[PDB]
Amino acid sequence: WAPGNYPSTRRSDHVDTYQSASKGEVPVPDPYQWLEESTDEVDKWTTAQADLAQSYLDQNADIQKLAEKFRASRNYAKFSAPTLLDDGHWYWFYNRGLQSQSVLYRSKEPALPDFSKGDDNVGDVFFDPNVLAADGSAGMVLCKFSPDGKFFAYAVSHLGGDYSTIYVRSTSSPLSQASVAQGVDGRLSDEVKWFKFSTIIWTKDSKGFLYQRYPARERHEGTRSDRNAMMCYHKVGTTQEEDIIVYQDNEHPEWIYGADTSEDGKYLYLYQFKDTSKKNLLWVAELDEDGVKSGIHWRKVVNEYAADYNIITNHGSLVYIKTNLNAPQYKVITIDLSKDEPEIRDFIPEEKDAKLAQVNCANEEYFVAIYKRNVKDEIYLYSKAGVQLTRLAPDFVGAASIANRQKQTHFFLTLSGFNTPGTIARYDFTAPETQRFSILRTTKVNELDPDDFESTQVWYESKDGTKIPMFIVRHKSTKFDGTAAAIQYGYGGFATSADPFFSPIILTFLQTYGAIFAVPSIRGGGEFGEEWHKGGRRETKVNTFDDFIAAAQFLVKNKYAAPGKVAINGAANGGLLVMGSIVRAPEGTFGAAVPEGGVADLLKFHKFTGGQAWISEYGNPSIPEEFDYIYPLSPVHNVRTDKVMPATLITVNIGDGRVVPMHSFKFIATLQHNVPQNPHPLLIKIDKSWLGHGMGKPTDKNVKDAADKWGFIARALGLELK
Amino acid sequence: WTAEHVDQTLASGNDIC
Repeated sequence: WAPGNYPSTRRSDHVDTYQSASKGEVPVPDPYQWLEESTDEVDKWTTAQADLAQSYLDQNADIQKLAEKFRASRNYAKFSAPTLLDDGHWYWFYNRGLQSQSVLYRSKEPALPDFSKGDDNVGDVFFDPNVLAADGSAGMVLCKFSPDGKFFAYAVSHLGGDYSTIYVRSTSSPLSQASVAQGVDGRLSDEVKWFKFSTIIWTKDSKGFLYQRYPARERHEGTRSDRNAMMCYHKVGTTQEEDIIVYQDNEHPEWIYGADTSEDGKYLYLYQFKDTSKKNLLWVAELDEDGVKSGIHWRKVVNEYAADYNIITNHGSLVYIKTNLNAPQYKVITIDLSKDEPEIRDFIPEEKDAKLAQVNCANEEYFVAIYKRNVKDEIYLYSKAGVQLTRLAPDFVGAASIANRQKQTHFFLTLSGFNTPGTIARYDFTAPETQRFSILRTTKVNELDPDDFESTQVWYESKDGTKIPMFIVRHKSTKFDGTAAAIQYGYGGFATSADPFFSPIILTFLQTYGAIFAVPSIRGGGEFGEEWHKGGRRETKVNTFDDFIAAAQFLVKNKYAAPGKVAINGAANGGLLVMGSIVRAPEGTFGAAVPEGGVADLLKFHKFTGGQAWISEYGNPSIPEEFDYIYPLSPVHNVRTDKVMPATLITVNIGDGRVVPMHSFKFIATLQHNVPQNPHPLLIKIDKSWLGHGMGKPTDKNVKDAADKWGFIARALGLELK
Repeated sequence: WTAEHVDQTLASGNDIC
């Protein structure tokens, strides 16, 4: 491979004209507009690019060595927290190690298993999603048992599809390799099509469930777009023709919907969302003992877009809600619906400097809360009177989630972090006062010893003076003496927190090469609440990029990493982050760049699939004042001819409907046009398996792709196997 | 945040009933 040998890429004469508040009419050539399309010319181009990328990777014998190490690092048994259904049995997911989809197991006995005996010794298969299609073309993307434990609803996607289909089966009818060989599927004839972008919410009478669906579309009808969502109700044992439309809004075709049902059967809740801002409406209906019927009466409790409201529970007409209303770090309020003018009060007040991330009601009257303080989760138990009783797992450092059912006398915590593979803790209210908290299961990994790795948090300063924390992970033999390479990962938007997580592949890379992993908590994320998001959003989105570039500069200046040896990686918004960072940062700031499925055409993102929802994140290119801050940031529109680019390996999936791949296609074509003689390769990989909505790749392909990515980075930074 | 890069089995039973 050598510079200047990129595929022949036609440049059209297409020009789009935008309105700028400061400059008036702005003509913007789009010579690669044709890469938005699906044609034989595009297929020739993608094939040529993918062949070039693979030819380059074929030169690197270390990639196969990394595949071997990475596959081994993933080859350990994995499991979820178990859930106790109303049949008395416990159900949990189990992966033997390298299965592409984990398998839902049910306890042999109606008692909590001793999991030290082994999953197959204490449980039998209930639902194996790998058998949904013999060829692996179908995946289970979401599931939900009914409250009575009698039924299991499950959403299935297929390769090539843009929606999921919900099926229902009795909990007494397993789906396994044995059951398929021995008889018919076992499911009911119910087939609930066109499901997308909501949860499955059973009514507490177990008669049916709420789900969001879209209009049916014939193959050649319409465009690839999801509009005119409907919140619907499906009664078990019926066809979809009988489903009830609970809510839709023809006046606002872009809005989407969610629902919840109170444990006591009294209330149905409707949430409405207009964009990706964390603002929502909240309406409340009273259900009578007959449950959901047509013609529901909504009380419009929250009827303007101003804040995030999510129901926790209710006691009678007193509804407990997690909200950021006048509280950017979140809090719990009560809204008392027995009043005509609801009374609103703080139950758990906002903490100025810790985000309230999750609250669940447990054992009927208690509350379990997770606070994210300095991007590290803390777990607390609260009484019915709102008294903080105790901190649970006080020495845990990482990310935590709660799993429970309110009526039950236990809850679980799932705990993980950079060196914590996955611990499931149990709190049992029936146990003696000092014996209530225990460890149910700890994930045991393969080859790696998590104790060999350390994570710390350091603080650096961005351009504008803001102090930003950053996690640094290392194998403990690695010194911060200005010699290590660094992989710096980010997302940087949508109030998504860049939380600790366990990755055996990353740890294997760190140990193999003596490298460090860096995760800066840049603005645009949610780590410090709404104000942190607002600090990198719309007109302040540039701050996200400044924060990410400053992190890389800090790693080198302060001797965590060697000059030229910071590589960057991110996906979706994180791919935008990577692509904009390499355009904007001083030459030589980065040694390698891997944007995955990234946004890059910030002038047209709102014209494809669900991109209009991101106007709350990026601004609206059609508004002149907003064009003026978008255009200078858009990576496709800011490539220069005079800056050396780091080695770059862009990766996309051809079927991606979240971020259409034209973003990356235009970006790579623009790079290759502007700096064809760049000294470092500028390459793109294009996976041509068209994943259905919500579907993942097979494990073997994920391992192969990880080896290509991390091997590319290692070679670009000059790292050798030692 | 980590959909493709991290196995999600650990959290997959957090909200199934």
